[PDB]
Amino acid sequence: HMPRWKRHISEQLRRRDRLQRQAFEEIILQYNKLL
Amino acid sequence: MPRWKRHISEQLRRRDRLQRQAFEEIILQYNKLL
Amino acid sequence: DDKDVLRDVWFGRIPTCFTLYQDEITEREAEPYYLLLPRVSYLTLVTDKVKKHFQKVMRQEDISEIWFEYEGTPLKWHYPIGLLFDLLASSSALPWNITVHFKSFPEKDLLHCPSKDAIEAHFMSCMKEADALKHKSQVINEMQKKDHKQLWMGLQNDRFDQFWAINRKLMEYPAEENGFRYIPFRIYQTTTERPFIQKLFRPVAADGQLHTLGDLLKEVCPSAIDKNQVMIHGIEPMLETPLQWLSEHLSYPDNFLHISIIPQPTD
Amino acid sequence: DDKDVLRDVWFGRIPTCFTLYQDEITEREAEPYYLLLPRVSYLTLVTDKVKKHFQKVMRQEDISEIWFEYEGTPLKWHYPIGLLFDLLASSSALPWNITVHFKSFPEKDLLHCPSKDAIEAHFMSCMKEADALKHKSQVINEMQKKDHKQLWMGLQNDRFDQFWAINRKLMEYPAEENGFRYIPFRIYQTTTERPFIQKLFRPVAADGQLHTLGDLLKEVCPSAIKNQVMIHGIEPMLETPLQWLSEHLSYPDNFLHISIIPQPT
Amino acid sequence: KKIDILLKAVGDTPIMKTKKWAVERTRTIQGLIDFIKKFLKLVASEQLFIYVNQSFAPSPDQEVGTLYECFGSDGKLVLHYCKSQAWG
Amino acid sequence: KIDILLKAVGDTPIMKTKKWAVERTRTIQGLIDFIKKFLKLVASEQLFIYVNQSFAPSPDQEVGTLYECFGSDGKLVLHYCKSQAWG
Ligand code: NA
Ligand code: NA
Repeated sequence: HMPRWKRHISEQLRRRDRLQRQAFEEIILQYNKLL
Repeated sequence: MPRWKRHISEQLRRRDRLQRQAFEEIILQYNKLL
Repeated sequence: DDKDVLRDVWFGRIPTCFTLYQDEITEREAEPYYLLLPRVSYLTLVTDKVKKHFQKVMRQEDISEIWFEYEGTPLKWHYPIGLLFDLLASSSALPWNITVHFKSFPEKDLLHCPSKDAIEAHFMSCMKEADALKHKSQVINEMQKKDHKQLWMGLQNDRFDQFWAINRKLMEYPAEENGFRYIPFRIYQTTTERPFIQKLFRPVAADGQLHTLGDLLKEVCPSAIDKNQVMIHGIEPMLETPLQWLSEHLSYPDNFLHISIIPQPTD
Repeated sequence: DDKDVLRDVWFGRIPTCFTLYQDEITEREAEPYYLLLPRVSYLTLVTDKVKKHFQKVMRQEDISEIWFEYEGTPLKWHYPIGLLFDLLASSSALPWNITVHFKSFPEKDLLHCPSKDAIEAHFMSCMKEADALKHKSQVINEMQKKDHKQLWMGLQNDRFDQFWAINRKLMEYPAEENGFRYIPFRIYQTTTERPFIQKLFRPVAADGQLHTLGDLLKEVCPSAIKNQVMIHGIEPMLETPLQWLSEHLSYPDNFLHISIIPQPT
Repeated sequence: KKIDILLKAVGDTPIMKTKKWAVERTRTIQGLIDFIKKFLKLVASEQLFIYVNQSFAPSPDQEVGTLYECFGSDGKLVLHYCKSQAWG
Repeated sequence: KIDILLKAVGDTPIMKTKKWAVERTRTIQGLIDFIKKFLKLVASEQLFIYVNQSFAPSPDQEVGTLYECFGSDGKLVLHYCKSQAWG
């Protein structure tokens, strides 16, 4: 059992990666192949 | 405007911004260089 | 006003990445095809450019009926696109990763889609079933054959005003009443065995009050109200939303209210 | 645990679309260039491929010191990429639309970046200033020159382990104590004259109790509790211990850059 | 946990001898179609359409129990079978 | 206003006036270019400024901010030098 504020931070960072990094990494990588 | 109707309009606009607007230009560009 | 909601629903787009299955035999490397899918339409109706794309890199002897899958789950072409995404991939990272196949069509998981006429037949069946619940089939079975085509052409050609010119007739009800006879809905849930829940439910209460989305769920799916998301067209409407209004403004073109019960996102 | 948080902060990326400014003298129209920018790093350190891209369409006489702007605002390169985005564009839709410029350098808005040695010096100036607040410079001064170089190479080469094999020493503190002397923080806000707020703040109180994020904010910027408190693209709870944040959610420069932005709609 | 199905014919299709059946609620339209084809001496390739309310043709993957609760009448679900598109 | 005392670390030309009263919003870079003139130093020549005799502050940093964090006795001591006195 980790504190609630620490659990919140971990989830928020993973939420962020999903909305930001993971949404664009593949398409950007694929776009640069055909550039 | 009822509370629940305002909620739906806002959510639909949020949905489009996240799902369509974010990808529209990049997909259009990728489709060109193919 | 309400018409703005109708447009927002109609023009719903899902960013999708089509990737050819690894074990398909290709003449050369196949590039993934990116596409904005219409939420309200069907996969086999809007993916001609996708089909043409991957067919370029395949011998004629190797091309078959095309079929799609998400994370091992064959996508039923007869479910609207928005429903499939909401139900299967809404909590995953965009874009929607659909794998394109040709060989080994899963007979036990998918109905074949042999032509676009098959699609139009399925779409008209859904409308007819919906209107049976709404007006005892009185509105749609009194339309001209010309109107049944305008509905279809409206859907196929992404023509909003053309579609609603006819569909608005199906969204009206007699003056003395305050809604449809029964509301056309389908409740989907992956954890459950049954494909979907569809029962009879009246939009107006005894004392003449409008039933809500919450009332409907309380009545036909109480288990979804304890933790779960109630997702319609990719958004989560307030439970207090009038069910009659929802049926009119958040139905798919098939006139059904397709509702997904999904777990809340982990992270 | 705590290490997974370090890795997630370190590997944070921001999808970005570089478009060439339309008034740049070019032989031909250039295509927009897409790139995943590292949050923890600097624009002039990670955009070599971008510079090469837009220079293919330009004469050697037309090129100069490159610079970037978002929505008219010149992007200060010495501010970490993640901070710049959280402060300026986190409200807008992805990807980040950055406009690439060459001609007409804004002398009064940005600091020139003549070399990658200029970036290293600035990075080291931030670390040494941080350790001055945390340990009276004691920890960072007792390192060999090779350790300073490794800290830099770790950031430049995007090597988490290489970087943290040295940076771990800068997060230590006396056993008798329960944190650093002062916490290195800079609070940024778009509607203020000052570039940022940086004041002396102790992580523990008289009781030996840990000050929270909220405690810091109530002290140095109470006009933020309608507004959003963002660090590394996330909004941590106000009850979060400041000492832990400093150890885990700081940028490689050992500073806790905090964005105060209006709540979107 | 079964429901009554009354099968009515729309020519020109072979007629069923036994028209009243007690069917599992989870049985689909297609499983019901294949059940009928064997009685009517119809092969797999030959199409057999099934209608509800003399109006629409439900999807072959649609369960009968659901169709009953929505479109049943007097304790039974009336289904018309035909070898062509009767109603559109 | 911030009271600033300037101290030299050789081999560096010495400022004739070492005690200055500057604005809070003035930058380190603004002071470097300020001092360079008095020392007869051109742009290409380098001049480092140090706080607490340990770190060379960022050139964008404001004098006032540095005072609140590292100031003592009602003033901010800055050491200047033509070479890297401290690392
Ligand atoms: Na995905
Ligand atoms: Na953008």
